[PDB]
Amino acid sequence: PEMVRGQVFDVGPRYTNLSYIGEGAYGMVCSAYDNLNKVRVAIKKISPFEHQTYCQRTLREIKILLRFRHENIIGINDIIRAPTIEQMKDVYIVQDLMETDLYKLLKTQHLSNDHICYFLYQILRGLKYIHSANVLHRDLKPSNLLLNTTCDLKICDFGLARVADPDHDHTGFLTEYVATRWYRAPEIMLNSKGYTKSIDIWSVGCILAEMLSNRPIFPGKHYLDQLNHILGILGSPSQEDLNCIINLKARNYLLSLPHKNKVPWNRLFPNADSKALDLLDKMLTFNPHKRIEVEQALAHPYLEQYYDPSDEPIAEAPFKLDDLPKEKLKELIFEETARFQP
Ligand SMILES: N=[N+]=NC[C@H]1O[C@@H](n2c(SCC(=O)NCCS)nc3c(N)ncnc32)[C@H](O)[C@@H]1O
Repeated sequence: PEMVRGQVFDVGPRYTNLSYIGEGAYGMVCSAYDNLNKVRVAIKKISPFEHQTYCQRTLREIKILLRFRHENIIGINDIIRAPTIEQMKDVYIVQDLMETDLYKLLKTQHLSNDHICYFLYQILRGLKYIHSANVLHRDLKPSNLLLNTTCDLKICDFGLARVADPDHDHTGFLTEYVATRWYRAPEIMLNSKGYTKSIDIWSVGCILAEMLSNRPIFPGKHYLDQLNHILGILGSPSQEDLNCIINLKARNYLLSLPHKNKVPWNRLFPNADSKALDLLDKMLTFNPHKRIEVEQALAHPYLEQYYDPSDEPIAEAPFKLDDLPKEKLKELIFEETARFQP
């Protein structure tokens, strides 16, 4: 077995000639030559079995990606692990090798309006399929948008996903922790558990804004700062929008704030396509009930060059873990990965 920076990759003999790509809290990513398909691939080594939460996220990722089949969602080509549960300490997920991701790309590259439009279309096309399966991604951000050398875009990392549950979405003030901070909708801090599809649309709007300027639009410095940045640009919510917040602690917090004017999108983004900014405004709408939904976004004039509902497929059947000990989760991961044995 070849090693990569102290990490053994028991991926042979099919996968050889490894190179380090990235690393995580219990995972490392490498590129490797697939000796069967005669192409280099990406492989992530996961070692989740000592920690229940890691097992949860691993099972979610595997179960969702194995059930989804869509051009704008990363597929799992192969899963490598030991032949028995007793011997299984690591799991290796094999995917198509993607040149970069949108986070890395935006560090150094400005995007043409044509690339912004194409990327946004692909994000929303993939998200339509996700949402049609009654799944919420719940952590959309540039680093979870993979890109290959021809700028095909594929959504990845479903470890934080959930089945939508809008009837149980309401909660109290300053309790919830959904998505990555900069991409987190205002209602997460106010009264939402992040169980409705509108959480993902907000994140896409944040990504669109970031594509327009290469800077995060709402760069909160910590959890409590995030609402400051959102309200600093959107301005004070209307009476109607406040009336939709029945929770008194959340509503009274907003009422306690001084009046703030909206910052016009075209002053923040003076180079941007006006249709892009119209769509941005509809995705970054404060009230989640008024926020545009994924199929409306696909139909927006900004995306008219690409929009084709007959070529924007949905899932064949929707999905319809917190209490399970890590031993049961390991057994489920073993069972879910059996199809690749061997
Ligand atoms: N460490 N870490 N993670 C972040 C780094 O790894 C890169 N990355 C990922 S992360 C999604 C995942 O866990 N996939 C499981 C199979 S690798 N997928 C990639 C892919 N398919 N092709 C090329 N690079 C990929 C990501 O762009 C960053 O460089």
